[PDB]
Amino acid sequence: MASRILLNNGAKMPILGLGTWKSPPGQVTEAVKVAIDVGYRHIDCAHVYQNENEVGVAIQEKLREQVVKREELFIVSKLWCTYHEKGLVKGACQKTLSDLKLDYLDLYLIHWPTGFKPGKEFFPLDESGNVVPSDTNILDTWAAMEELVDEGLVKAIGISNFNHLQVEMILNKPGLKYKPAVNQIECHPYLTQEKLIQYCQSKGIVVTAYSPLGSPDRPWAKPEDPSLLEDPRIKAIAAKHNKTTAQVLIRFPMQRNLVVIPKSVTPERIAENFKVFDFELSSQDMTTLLSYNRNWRVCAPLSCTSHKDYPFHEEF
Ligand SMILES: NC(=O)c1ccc[n+]([C@@H]2O[C@H](COP(=O)([O-])OP(=O)(O)OC[C@H]3O[C@@H](n4cnc5c(N)ncnc54)[C@H](OP(=O)(O)O)[C@@H]3O)[C@@H](O)[C@H]2O)c1
Ligand SMILES: NC(=O)[C@@H]1C[C@]2(NC(=O)NC2=O)c2cc(F)ccc2O1
Ligand SMILES: [Cl-]
Repeated sequence: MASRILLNNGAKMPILGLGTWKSPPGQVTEAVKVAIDVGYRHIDCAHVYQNENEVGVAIQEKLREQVVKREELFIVSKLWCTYHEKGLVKGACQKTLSDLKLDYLDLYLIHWPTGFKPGKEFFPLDESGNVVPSDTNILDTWAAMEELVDEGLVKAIGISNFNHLQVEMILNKPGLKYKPAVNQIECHPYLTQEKLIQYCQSKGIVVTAYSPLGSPDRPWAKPEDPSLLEDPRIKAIAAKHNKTTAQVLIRFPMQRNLVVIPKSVTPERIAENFKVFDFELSSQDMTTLLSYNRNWRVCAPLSCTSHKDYPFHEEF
């Protein structure tokens, strides 16, 4: 396996990065420091996570320390839904850059296809709990993203949580200047995404798998929910390979030509999750893991399900 995948902007992206959603601000600086020390070169960030300043402290220290060069890092962040307004995109990007202590991002993603009313609240609601949309056409948001490339703020742009008709709309945008480099979507053995991934790869868009361990720390977890990490069938595949179940869950998307971004704030697990470049799942193992699909989707925000661009009503 190569450690990096070539994007349609000509840059190479590490196929393993560190996720940072839910990483507490008093733990994420150490987590990212440890991650860089143990070989991670890709960090997945977002303004909505409320921890970019602390991620940035870690990145900056490792750069200052000359543990790594900036060109060796691949830092990803995202444009939140309340900033889809072509006069807010640049400022949102710049705030992320300032917090991360960077002068460019390697990749900046539209976090969701759904624009929300601008303001202080990340999920502005009406009195019945429905998110308040913005009217901004996503094609217009895409044009705003393209400007960020042309201004030097970001090396690549992409999308997240876009369904295939939404990807297609971007690809069919009149006057499209830059194709999306990446679509970042939920993907794991219970939500295998075969249809959406084949579509994206056919267009040359790299897919990043989020929540690859099934997000056991998701705030809405229930004790009765499915558990990838506890699935005896996955544990058996892991045992056959002398690996952990997490290592199998990370290697799985890698062998589908995906990028994968497991989150941890536990130093031992950070180091564990990186030890996935020295074994191979067989094709039979891969097909077996794929067979576990159930369309079990953990990120599906109820408040957004009436938004006209909500992505998950479409089959894929
Ligand atoms: N684009 C989007 O809309 C979107 C949505 C969701 C996620 N994401 C991105 O994808 C990242 C990963 O997804 P996620 O955070 O939802 O969940 P995840 O990576 O599937 O799971 C994280 C959980 O697994 C635990 N864990 C990590 N390694 C483990 C191991 N070796 N053994 C046992 N447990 C382990 C972590 O615990 P500890 O931290 O306590 O070690 C944490 O509770 C996010 O952090 C974010 O960067 C993006
Ligand atoms: N419910 C959902 O699906 C999303 C998931 C999500 N996680 C993530 O990384 N991107 C998201 O948008 C998230 C993150 C937040 F900081 C706050 C809410 C939130 O909800
Ligand atoms: Cl964001």
